[PDB]
Amino acid sequence: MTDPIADFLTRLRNANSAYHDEVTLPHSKLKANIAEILKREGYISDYRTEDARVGKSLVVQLKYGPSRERSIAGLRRVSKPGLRVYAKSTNLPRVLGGLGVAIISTSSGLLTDRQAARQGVGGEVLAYVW
Amino acid sequence: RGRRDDRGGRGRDGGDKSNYIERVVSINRVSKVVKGGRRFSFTALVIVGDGKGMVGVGYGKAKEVPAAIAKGVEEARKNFFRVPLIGSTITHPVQGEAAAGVVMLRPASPGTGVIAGGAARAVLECAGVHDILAKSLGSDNAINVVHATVAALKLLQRPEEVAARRGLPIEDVAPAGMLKARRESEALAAAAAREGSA
Amino acid sequence: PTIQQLVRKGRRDKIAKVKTAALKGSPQRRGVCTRVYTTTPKKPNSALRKVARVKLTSQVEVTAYIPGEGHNLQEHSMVLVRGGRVKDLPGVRYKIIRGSLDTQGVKNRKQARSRYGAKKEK
Amino acid sequence: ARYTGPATRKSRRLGVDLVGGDQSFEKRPYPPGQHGRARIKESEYRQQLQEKQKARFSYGVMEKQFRRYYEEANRQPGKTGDNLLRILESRLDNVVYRAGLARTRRMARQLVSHGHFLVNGVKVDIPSYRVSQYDIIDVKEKSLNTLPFQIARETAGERPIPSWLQVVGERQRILVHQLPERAQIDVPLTEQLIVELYSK
Amino acid sequence: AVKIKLTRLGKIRNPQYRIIVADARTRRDGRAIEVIGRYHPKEEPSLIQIDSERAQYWLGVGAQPTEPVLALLKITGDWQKFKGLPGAEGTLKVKEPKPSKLDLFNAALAEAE
RNA sequence: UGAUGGCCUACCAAGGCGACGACGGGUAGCCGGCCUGAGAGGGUGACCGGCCACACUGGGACUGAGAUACGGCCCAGACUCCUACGGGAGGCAGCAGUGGGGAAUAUUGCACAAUGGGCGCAAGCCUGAUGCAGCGACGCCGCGUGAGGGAUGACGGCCUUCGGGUUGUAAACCUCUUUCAGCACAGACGAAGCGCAAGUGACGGUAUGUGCAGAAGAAGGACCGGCCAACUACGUGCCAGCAGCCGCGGUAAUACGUAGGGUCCGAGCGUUGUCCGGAAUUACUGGGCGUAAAGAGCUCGUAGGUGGUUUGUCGCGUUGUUCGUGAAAACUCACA
Repeated sequence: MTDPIADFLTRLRNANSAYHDEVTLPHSKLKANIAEILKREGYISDYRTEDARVGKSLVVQLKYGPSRERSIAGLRRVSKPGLRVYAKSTNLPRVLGGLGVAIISTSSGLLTDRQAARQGVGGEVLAYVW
Repeated sequence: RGRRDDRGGRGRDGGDKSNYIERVVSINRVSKVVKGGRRFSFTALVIVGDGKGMVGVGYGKAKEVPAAIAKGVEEARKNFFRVPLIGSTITHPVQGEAAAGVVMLRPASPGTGVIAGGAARAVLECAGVHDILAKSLGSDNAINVVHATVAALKLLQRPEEVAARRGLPIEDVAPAGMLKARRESEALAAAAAREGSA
Repeated sequence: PTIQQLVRKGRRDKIAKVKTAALKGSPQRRGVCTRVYTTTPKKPNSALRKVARVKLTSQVEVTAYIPGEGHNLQEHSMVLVRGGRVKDLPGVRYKIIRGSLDTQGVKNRKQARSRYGAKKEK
Repeated sequence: ARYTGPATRKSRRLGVDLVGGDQSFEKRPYPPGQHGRARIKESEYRQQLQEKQKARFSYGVMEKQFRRYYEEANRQPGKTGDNLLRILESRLDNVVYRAGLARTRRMARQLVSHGHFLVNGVKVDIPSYRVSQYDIIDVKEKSLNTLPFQIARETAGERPIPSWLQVVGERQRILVHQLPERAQIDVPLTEQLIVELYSK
Repeated sequence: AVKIKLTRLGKIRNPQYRIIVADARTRRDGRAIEVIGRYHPKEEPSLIQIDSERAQYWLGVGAQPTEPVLALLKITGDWQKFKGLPGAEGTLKVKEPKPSKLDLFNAALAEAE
């Protein structure tokens, strides 16, 4: 065991791809905020955290429209261990040419491409979903 | 594809609507080993399209080159396909595959031009593209390259799709960048419609 | 592939695959020709092609072809060897320029008229 | 420098009017030679080569001067197809030709060869001269009183002067105003093929 | 020591000069400590454009203009400021007024019609 | 010693250096840059610039503010030259040019007129720097060799189907002004330069402009099986030969060779040599390892990398900001 957030994203990818309408997860604050912003922009339905094995657990509902179709298009951690990634205010990448959204853990907290561009600080980007 | 320019006293030549640009990429001779002999047939890959953009792909396995061409044309008529774009650009860079063939596509500055390989040039210009950038790799072939072209094209959609998926509108979905590009596209379309109205 | 292992080592190209070996990548060398005996080309290309072995000034002993129909070079000649690629012959990757140091241009060559040392017809 | 051959043979080979009123080219629309009748192995390579050869042979421009035209067109901020046609419509001999004062492209070629023209007051014997907007243009009297040039100036029923050129008096003053616009040039066959081919 | 020099630039037939400040032990085209002026005999008025107050400073610390450089200084009247014997005044001439880019075509249109 | 400092020296002590590669072998001056590449990346240190090292070789010393002191010196060798044979005397990787190498790289040139430098209070003196010229399509850039009319295309060639066609509006002829070249005439900026004596340009009577003359004095060079624009005929019939590959000649080759005839380029036009990309053909961008290249025969674990949930600190990494900063030219934008 080396990487928890990559396993977070891998479980999201498999669970959404394998047509499951929910996924369960240990609640470390990192993935908590990742799914929080995910529902904030609406690629998932709704996340709720309750009590579990010694920590807590976050349960995520994936947003499916009129059919079994996922608002999520895909997930991929970029700033992985061994290849951790930093970015600045100017060259803030635009997800899917700007269509999608990203995660950038700013010194001021957590922000996406557009938010950080409106503000202008950088330092650590993460996965992006479109 | 021999002696196609004919002017006779017969009835007609089968002209119809759908003033579609046609293209054929390649035909390889196909050898069936009958007991002690070789029968030779043809395999045509036909790509039909419109300057509006909508595309069709057909595949005629016929022992005759004109029969193969006709079979490909009618399969493309059966197997059509639609592509969304932005003026003369692509809505977003994409990658497509056919089992060994990889194709990368990217929007370009207006008027840049369709810079694409021989097969890709055909598969693209049959659509409504005028200015995008693209390339391909792998498969050391053309059938898979053509097949992957449509695979990449399939990953194309309007910003409305991500707007509905997010529930949130454009902006994050379609930022000013594309916003102004699609505004130019639709404004040119509206101006053309107004001009054609009179 | 193990980014850290890349930091440890890696990322070198395969092989130069050198072509010219006269010396210095010379656009041409000059030397003494010998062994101008004609040998056989490949069986499908049944013919006989006139060649020679030249010791160039580069102190290497290479094999040069004699293009054209007629030849002027003989033993102890100041032949100017250029690089070439003759897939018709085994191990022959050189030519000798006509209308040059030693070998007179090919007689009455008119389709090329620049190669084969064929000067302008008056 | 300068080419030598006439325009009829190239017209026939490229299959387009290069003189503009070539009676003999329409007499023999097939390419010159024993096998202008013989069908060509068709290729888009041939299409693009024919296009660029028509462009080169129509104006009297010549190949090496033509390549830098494409290169500088691509350096321009606009799309290369637009810039190439603009600049090829921006030559000194081209400027004086579109005013209807020269009956042929070779007319203006040999005129700038002789030195019968004047731009902004400076004599430029160089056909590769660039004529900017609002340039003052004049014609010398030695050529003005010459009989065929008198015919050309006084019988100037030739092609109309474009909106970016203005002959504004008996002095043949072509008071140029703006650049040759795509909506105003009325160019022969387009040049996007040239851009796509050269870019590779 | 230190000298204010004229250094050569341009193509062959038409000379141009930059007025620099440099050590003598250098060459004519060494590393200029600061470009303080420019001058061209080829142009009509031998037009000179000089960074003034830096030259004032360098004359103060002891810069020694070359003989034609000193000539140019006097041509400017700059040597009449550091030395200040009569006071500093505009001594160099100027290029003639000449028309503009737009008024030329304005006059051409007026003449035409 | 100019200053620190095993810099050196007497003693004391035993440390110090490395797998984050010592010590060795080979290799190489280096950068602004340049070129390829979309980019990354890759290759070079031409010239123009920035520094360093080096000036028969190897040791040593000098002076001056300052010395590997290139046209300073001594000493040990080499080489060469002269030698009263006792012995001495010599150094272009400065400008020319000579020989040698190599396919290849040029004048034993003009002025210090402008610029820069040294001495002289200065005049002036000195500069093979510099400014210029000569030599090379070495390379770029720009111009001309003309132009229009002119027929059913004359003359002819080639094919030919034997009709006719390619040449071909080409042509013969009728006119146009002749650029540039050639002849005559004036003819400098550069220099508000310097000199305080009346002068002052190697460049250069060159350009520059002023009249003259007629199309008059000025075009060749590759390809033509396909890739890949350019075909037919005739000729050699596995020969001659051509080909970047795949490959064309064993009588009819559009592949050879020859003619037209066509493609294109043009004082150029092709060939050789080399580099980049195309190559994703080192896959960071942007690769794989069952059967195609690729999991050691299997264990543990040093180095290394590498990390669970959560509280506070630090802000090194990381990002945000102000400023110094990154020569000029670079390269580009914009102006002349």
